[PDB]
Formats: sequence, structure tokens, C-alpha cells
Amino acid sequence: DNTTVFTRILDRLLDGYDNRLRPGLGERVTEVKTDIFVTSFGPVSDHDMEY
Amino acid sequence: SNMSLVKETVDRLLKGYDIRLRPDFGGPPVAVGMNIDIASIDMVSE
Repeated sequence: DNTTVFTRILDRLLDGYDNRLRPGLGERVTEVKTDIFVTSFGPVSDHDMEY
Repeated sequence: SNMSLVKETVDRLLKGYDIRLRPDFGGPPVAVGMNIDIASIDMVSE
């Protein structure tokens, strides 16, 4: 029942959870660390001035 | 906690909210103001 205990963890984790509110809504600034991995750099369209 | 206070307030705001009905359904018209920030005008095609 390892799946059952993990299900219980997940259900306890989302209980009373409001995804409409960011973490630290009124008392802190949310800091998002960002990273980009470029798997390909597509072609460059000179006519459309885009890439 | 402040976030729990906000969650309770939003749950209050959305309870009994009728999305079928515009604000002031049987009353004066609701005034809507429009703003636009134009990011680009791309391809004017003849």
C-alpha cells in the first residue's frame, strides 16, 4: 500500500489549498528562479522579422 | 494568517455568485472602460 500512503500524502497536501493565491500573498514577495535550456534555435525569418 | 483571511474573503465573494447575471441586472447599465496598449501592428496585407 505504498501507493496508498503516497495518495494519503497527496490528498493531505491539497486539503484547504487555494491555487488562486500565490505563496506569501500579503506578507512576502514570491521569488521565481528561472532557467532556460535551448534544445534548438529555429530558423530566422527575415521577411517577418522573427525567429 | 493573512492568506487564510484572503482565502475566506474570496470564498465569500464567490459563494452565491450568479455568473449568468451582469452587475445591476435589473438596474442601470454597467459602465465599462477600455484601455489598450498596442504591442505591434505586424503585417498590413494588400
